[PDB]
Amino acid sequence: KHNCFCIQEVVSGLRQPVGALHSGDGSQRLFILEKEGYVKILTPEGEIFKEPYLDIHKLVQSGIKGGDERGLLSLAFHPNYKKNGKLYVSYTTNQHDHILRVVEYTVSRKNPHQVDLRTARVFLEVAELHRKHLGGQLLFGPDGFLYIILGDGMITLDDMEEMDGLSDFTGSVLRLDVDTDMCNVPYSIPRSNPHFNSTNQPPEVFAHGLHDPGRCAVDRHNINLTILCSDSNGSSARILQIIKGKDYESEPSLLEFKPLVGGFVYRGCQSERLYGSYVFGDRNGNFLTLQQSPVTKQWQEKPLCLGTSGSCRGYFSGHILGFGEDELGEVYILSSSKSQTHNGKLYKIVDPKRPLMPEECRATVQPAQTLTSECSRLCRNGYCTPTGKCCCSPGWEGDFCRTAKCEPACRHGGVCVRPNKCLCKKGYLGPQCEQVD
Ligand SMILES: O=S(=O)(O)OC[C@H]1O[C@@](COS(=O)(=O)O)(O[C@H]2O[C@H](COS(=O)(=O)O)[C@@H](OS(=O)(=O)O)[C@H](OS(=O)(=O)O)[C@H]2OS(=O)(=O)O)[C@@H](OS(=O)(=O)O)[C@@H]1OS(=O)(=O)O
Ligand SMILES: O=S(=O)(O)OC[C@H]1O[C@@](COS(=O)(=O)O)(O[C@H]2O[C@H](COS(=O)(=O)O)[C@@H](OS(=O)(=O)O)[C@H](OS(=O)(=O)O)[C@H]2OS(=O)(=O)O)[C@@H](OS(=O)(=O)O)[C@@H]1OS(=O)(=O)O
Ligand SMILES: [Ca+2]
Repeated sequence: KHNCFCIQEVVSGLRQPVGALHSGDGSQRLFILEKEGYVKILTPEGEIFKEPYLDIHKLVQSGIKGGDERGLLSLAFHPNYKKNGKLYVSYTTNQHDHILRVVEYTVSRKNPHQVDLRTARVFLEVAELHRKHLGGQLLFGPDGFLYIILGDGMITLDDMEEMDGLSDFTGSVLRLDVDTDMCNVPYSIPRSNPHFNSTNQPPEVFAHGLHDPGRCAVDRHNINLTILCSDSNGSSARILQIIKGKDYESEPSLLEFKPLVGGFVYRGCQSERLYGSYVFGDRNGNFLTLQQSPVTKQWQEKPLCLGTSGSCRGYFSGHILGFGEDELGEVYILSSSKSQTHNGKLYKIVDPKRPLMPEECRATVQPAQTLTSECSRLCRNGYCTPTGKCCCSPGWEGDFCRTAKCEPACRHGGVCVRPNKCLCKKGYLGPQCEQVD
């Protein structure tokens, strides 16, 4: 047993952590998601900032029982967050049982370590009848589009035919183009989408037929895009390769051998031998590798063992709640135990055959800077699209929505100050300064 990997505790004191990811800005911050509705920052020196990066625990409806999937579900940073400060979160909230929101946020202009809560911009609201099979994973592909993985919500045919106003998004991989200059809608539909300009099915839907998906593995590489998801109907533990336009109802898995939390594609630097592997794990820490045959394109699973090497250990506390990836590509376990309140932990996966810092893995921290995009500076009245288009609130216009509109116009030298509000010169009265005193 010389081929094993091992697990290194990085931080503890977390409250039900569900995942972790970086923001791609060079700062090597790791953002840890906590189920009740928090996002904490872990610095590359290993400190957790006191102030959460994002606190939406009052907006978030979370569940005390473990099988209750309600809470904060996923987070994705825009590929160009370093310049536009855009991020996307999915979470459950109250309004029949609850609503699954996908919302855009922008980091604050003054503080690169805190989101501006005022910049919430709702993209989707998906009705939910039950508290399982939710999904919620947000991710960006090499194409630059935003993918959204939704489970079936345990919604039956009778539930949907009877109750109108159910979203029809449940059970689907949605693909959005968030880089729009259009102001009438929060996102535009990619033309590559299979139901683009098609009245029969929602244009957002990229694929469907998902039931209870885990965290899906996303490969970056060099042809197109590969997304592998675990799914368990309810036992029925299958793994699916996501392709455009496919219906995965009664679809076999890539594997017959053999519930899984999810998986990841290792693109880190610390392990050479693991580079490019698809890895999936269950809640108890049993891990497997998926290898595709270049010849047949069939998939095969092999076990991946953990073993102790010094303080890099072959075991960890509690159950795996989620996975993480840092800006260097290394991967993490998020686990929690019952016990006290904050018994959640962040662990790193380590290849003990290799140094912790091989020469080629060195990378200089570029500390996070405040936004400098022209839009964020000057877009006073309205919101900025991820492209930098300043979208005016009603009653405003100009390149950055600085000039208010007055219809009819202010008279006698009056100034249009706010929408349809005229500041009159002394001696002139009325809503447009039209009456002479
Ligand atoms: O089936 S699983 O192995 O994936 O387990 C997940 C289910 O755990 C439940 C019910 O499990 S059961 O009692 O064994 O039928 O939650 C409650 O029980 C488990 C028992 O764990 S065990 O390893 O499956 O035996 C508790 O976990 S444990 O800490 O005792 O290991 C649950 O706590 S938790 O899942 O760790 O958060 C316990 O709930 S509670 O935290 O004590 O309140 C179901 O989850 S629950 O209903 O949300 O509590 C899960 O099954 S479900 O069908 O998805 O509901
Ligand atoms: O321990 S549980 O079996 O309760 O697992 C927790 C989830 O089970 C529900 C519904 O899930 S399901 O039945 O698997 O589809 O509760 C259901 O199970 C118990 C039976 O207890 S038992 O010992 O596990 O058999 C019922 O309680 S009882 O009245 O039979 O004593 C539940 O009734 S109720 O839903 O609480 O009203 C029964 O629901 S049902 O027969 O399917 O309608 C869920 O409980 S609930 O949602 O709180 O009502 C649990 O899922 S949860 O949504 O995460 O809470
Ligand atoms: Ca999930």
